[PDB]
Amino acid sequence: PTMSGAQLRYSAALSWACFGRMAFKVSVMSDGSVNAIWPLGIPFLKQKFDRYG
Amino acid sequence: HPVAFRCLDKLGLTVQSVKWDVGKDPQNTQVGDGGMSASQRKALQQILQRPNPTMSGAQLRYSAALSWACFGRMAFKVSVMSDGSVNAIWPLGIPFLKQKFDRYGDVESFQYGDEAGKETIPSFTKVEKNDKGRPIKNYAFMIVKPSINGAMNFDVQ
Amino acid sequence: FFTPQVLALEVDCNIECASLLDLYGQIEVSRSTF
Amino acid sequence: AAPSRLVQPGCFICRGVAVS
Amino acid sequence: MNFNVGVDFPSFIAWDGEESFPVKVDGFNQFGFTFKTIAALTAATTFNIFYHEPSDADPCVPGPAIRVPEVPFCDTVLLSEDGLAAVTLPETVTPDSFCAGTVPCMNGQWISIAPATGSETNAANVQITVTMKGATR
Amino acid sequence: MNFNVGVDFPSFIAWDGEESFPVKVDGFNQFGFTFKTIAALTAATTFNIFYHEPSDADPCVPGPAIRVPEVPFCDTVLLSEDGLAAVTLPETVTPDSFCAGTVPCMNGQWISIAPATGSETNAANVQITVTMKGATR
Amino acid sequence: MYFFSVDPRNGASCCCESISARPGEVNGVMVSYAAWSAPLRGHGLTNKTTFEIDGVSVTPPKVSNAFGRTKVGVVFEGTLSDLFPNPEGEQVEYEISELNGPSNGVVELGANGAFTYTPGALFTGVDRFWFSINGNIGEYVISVDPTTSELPQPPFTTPVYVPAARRSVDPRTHVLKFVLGVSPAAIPGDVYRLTVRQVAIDCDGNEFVHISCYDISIGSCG
Amino acid sequence: MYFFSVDPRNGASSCCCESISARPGEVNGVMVSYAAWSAPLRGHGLTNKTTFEIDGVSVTPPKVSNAFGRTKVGVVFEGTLSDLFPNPEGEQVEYEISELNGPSNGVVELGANGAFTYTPGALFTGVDRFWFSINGNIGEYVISVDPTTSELPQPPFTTPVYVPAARRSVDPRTHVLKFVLGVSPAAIPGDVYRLTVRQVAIDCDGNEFVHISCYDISIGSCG
Amino acid sequence: MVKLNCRPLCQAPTASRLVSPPCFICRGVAPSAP
Amino acid sequence: EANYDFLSFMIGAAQRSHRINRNQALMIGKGVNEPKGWLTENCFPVFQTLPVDVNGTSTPAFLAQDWRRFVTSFPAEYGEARSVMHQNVFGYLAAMVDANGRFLFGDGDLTFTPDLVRERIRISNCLPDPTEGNTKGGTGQDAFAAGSFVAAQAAWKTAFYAVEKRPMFFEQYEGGSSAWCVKYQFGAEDGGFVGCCEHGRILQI
Amino acid sequence: WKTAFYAVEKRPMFFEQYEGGSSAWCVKYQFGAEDGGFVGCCEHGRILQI
Repeated sequence: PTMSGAQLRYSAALSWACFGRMAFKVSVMSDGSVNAIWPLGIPFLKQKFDRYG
Repeated sequence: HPVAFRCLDKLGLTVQSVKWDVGKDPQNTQVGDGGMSASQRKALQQILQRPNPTMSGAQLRYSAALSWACFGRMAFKVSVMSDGSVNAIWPLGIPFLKQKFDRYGDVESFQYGDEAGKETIPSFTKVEKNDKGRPIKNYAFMIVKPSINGAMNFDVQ
Repeated sequence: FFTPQVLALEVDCNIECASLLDLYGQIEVSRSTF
Repeated sequence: AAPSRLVQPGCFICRGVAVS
Repeated sequence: MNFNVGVDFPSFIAWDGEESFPVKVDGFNQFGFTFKTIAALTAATTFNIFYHEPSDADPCVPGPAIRVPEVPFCDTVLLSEDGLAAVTLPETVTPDSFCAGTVPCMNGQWISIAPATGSETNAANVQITVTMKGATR
Repeated sequence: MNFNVGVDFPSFIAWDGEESFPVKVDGFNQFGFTFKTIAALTAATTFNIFYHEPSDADPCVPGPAIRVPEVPFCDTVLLSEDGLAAVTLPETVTPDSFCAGTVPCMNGQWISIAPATGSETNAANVQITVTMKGATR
Repeated sequence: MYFFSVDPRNGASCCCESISARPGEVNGVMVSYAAWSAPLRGHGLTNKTTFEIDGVSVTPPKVSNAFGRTKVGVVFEGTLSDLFPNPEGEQVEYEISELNGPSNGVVELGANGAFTYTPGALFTGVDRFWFSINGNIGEYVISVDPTTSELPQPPFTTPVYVPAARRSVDPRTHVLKFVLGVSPAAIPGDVYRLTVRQVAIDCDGNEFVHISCYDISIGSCG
Repeated sequence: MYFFSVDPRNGASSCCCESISARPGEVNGVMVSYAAWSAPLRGHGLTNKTTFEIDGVSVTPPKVSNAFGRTKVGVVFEGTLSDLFPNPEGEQVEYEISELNGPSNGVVELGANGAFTYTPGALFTGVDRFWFSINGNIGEYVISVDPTTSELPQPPFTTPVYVPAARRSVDPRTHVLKFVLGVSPAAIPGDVYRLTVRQVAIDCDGNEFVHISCYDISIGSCG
Repeated sequence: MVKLNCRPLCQAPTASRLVSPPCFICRGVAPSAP
Repeated sequence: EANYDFLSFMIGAAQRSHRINRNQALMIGKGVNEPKGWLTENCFPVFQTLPVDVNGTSTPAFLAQDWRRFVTSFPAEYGEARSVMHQNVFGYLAAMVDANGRFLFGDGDLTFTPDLVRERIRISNCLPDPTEGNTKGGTGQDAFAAGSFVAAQAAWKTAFYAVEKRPMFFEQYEGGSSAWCVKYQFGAEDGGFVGCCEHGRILQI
Repeated sequence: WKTAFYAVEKRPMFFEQYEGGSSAWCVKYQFGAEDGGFVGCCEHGRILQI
């Protein structure tokens, strides 16, 4: 809510243009039925790697 | 400014030229149609062509596009009577429009006025909904233009 | 241990004076020194 | 304007009999 | 039907007109003064506010008397030229009228009031006591 | 954050060890005493309670000293001999410790405390004070 | 505020520098040890400075100082005539310099070498006031005790002094700061000498000592 | 409005104390800028712990003496003016009550031979002064009107040159001291007094930096 | 920063008179005598 | 905290303080820093009544006969004009008595309450009243301080104009307000002047 | 008067036979009510005296 697919596409491509990255988040209920999508602020996103690759 | 005002009124004029209507959407996979009553859709057709008195839909389109171009924002006001049937639509002055956020992630109400005007119009998020979901009391829109680093509503224009 | 029943009255007694601003001629103006 | 008086007619009654 | 308001807001004497008294405010969290005169005053009287600290010899007896600093909120324009909080009982106070006041920030364990220099002969005609609020322990 | 509690439960002096002071309880509707000792006592100390009336001449100065009677409270046994109120600060009450008594039903408009006869020797070490509860102006 | 750039000891009228002083002032002094400490690359300076004051012209004081004692709240009275032994026979115009009066009480100077000192309400500590007999200035110190036992006896501050702990040294720019106060009993024309021993440190924890001197001249009105 | 930039105590840049010219009666203001001295001493600026002292190096003691009276509210007060001019030689006494320095909350009429009457204004209590001029020599006659209850205290017989009780100020943002200097109408032209000022700054932790300076006030008539 | 707050214990009454216009006199009666 | 909402009390106690101040200014405002009021400018043609000889004393007075000549003498060519006065004055006229003892208005009703808007009187009890509040005026002697003000009359829609430029506004004064204390700032801009000295009138003693 | 003086109502009267103290030869009743009032702000009222 408070965001349509047009705004999501805009934010995704903009972050893809400035940083070359795209991040998102899903809220799949229990059975592959995805409930909501959120675009993720790429500047202040930190990630942790596994041991292999 | 000469050139700035010229480009703005051109942009407002052209957008004001299009003609509205409610219609069946192409990507209608929802066989459980959201045309809740088919009368609110008629009234919505009424309101899109005849908004709040002393204002037409054309002037609404002009003010919306003009404000969207100037500030990157669009706000409005509805008067849904009791059954999802919208009564009237009002544009809101963005420069002196303030909003308050919830604890989790979003805006809940809009304050319009400093001292006497204190109508804390609820957002569409939290409002008395019908059994199907359609609201019953007033709310606002706060259409926003995206920007970098997310902050859907907390970001800079 | 005893909580008083907070009644919902608020006394005042503070006359303003009286209105006398509607007799005069009213003219809305612009930037000062008209 | 200078303060002007407001002399009004007094007790005017009679025209034919003077008092003693 | 009046209550034993003594417990739950007790009170003690802070200035009996002849000598001061340190009052413990540790067991409570909020407090204030209630000035009261016994005879017509002659000039504006000023009292100094002091806070104590538990003495090293015994933690149940106040040590030396330090002076509480002054805290302005926003509206303060006088600042009392010293940065040291003080009260000033104004002239023309008939001796059937009390006046209330307190410091915005306590510090230490005790509080004391004493007449400032110059107005030490008029303070003999006033009474200052302190009442606290709910007890923390 | 401490509140200015001088208004809304003010406090006044009633016995500074040398003189009683009638306190007006008309403008308020509840009141109580808060005893406090300054030094170790010698024996049990007994105090009388007095209530005053508006004087015949001046209507807000206290009149004579009338002693308020005492009433039982559904389980009384002692029943002070001459049906008259009295408070007895028990022996072996240390300093930095306060009690609180209160006459159950009020009469008059000025209340006062005085050291009972035969007990005014070690009565100079106590200091009774009063605190009211709620203005009714 | 004074400022001295010290010589870095590179082999490249008097030796000690000149500092003017006025009776009563309390000024500040800066020294820039950068020239001497920067080549000695280490951990900069260390707060191990030591001062020493000597007098090369004293003109011993005519009037002697004095000390008293009293309990808190209790008024203190004393004499002011047995402190000025006069060689000749003349009159004595006692005076309490208003600029150097007490700080927590008031003094009622009588007509003839007598005074009474009423301390401020609820005050326990030390207090000083600088009298002046026939122009000769001397301090009188009074200690108000908190009625229990006593307070120690203050050290009768010297004509020129450096406070106990108000010095600071910045190891990032090699500058030492301190305070130089001149008693109101200083005598114009006198000259003192302040020797400063500043210690640096190497990267391992050894010392580099450095010594300088300064000549203070007590001059009136600037 | 005088303005002095005090010496910065840096060992660098006739009488030492500066000069100040004043005319009897006037009340002026003076500014002092301690910026050159207290700005390098990085602290909390100045403090309102200044002290002033007025000493006279030339007085020429006055000829006429002053006088103090007592009276209540509304009651007329009478007094003479002949026992206030001790004349070593014989001369006439041209009594005069200057219109400029007359009473403030009352009214007086000068008699022909050392007489005057101070009828105070109705419903007024306090202290009121007025300056007489006996044969060019100037003095003051101070009267206090009591509200008929008990009595009033004694006023301090204002000095020739004075600094008001509490009108000083200081702005720690620009390191400037402001104070008032008032001269009595009885000051004799040609004399000179000395004013000393003790200004104390403060470091970051609450210690003190003292500073003393002096000013020569020469009371000169006609500017 | 202590800010005092004072109330009076015994309020006093406040009397006042109620002067009313007098009976008419008129500025000279016509039939009259010197 | 402090359950009683204080902010709403202050904004309410600011428009109120203005409302009485603007009314007070347009009447007796003195030149600089306040609009020149029509009471202090003194352009209105002012009429003063004559005294009456109470047993040869000539005290100032004001009788019902004066009030009629003051309202009817207005030239009807200026238009319809209203009269403003203090409520004690209107009570003063209501209590007149003739030599025989009867009342002149409402000849026996215990009260005189006429239609005011049918008589154009517009009582507003902050104009100066000649009764010194009350307890003065209407005497045999020792009252009625001569030279006072009683009432006015004018074609107010053209005899005095009110100027409004930018009325009251409230705003959080960003700057000087920190994360723990707010500083509000309110303001308004208005003024007034007289229109035509030759349209009003003033009655005096 | 609607805002010059106030009257407070809590409970009307009651009546009940006092059991303790009423033997089979005597009998004693017992009653009482509870009410009160105050004055709001005496700036809305006048008094005409002589």
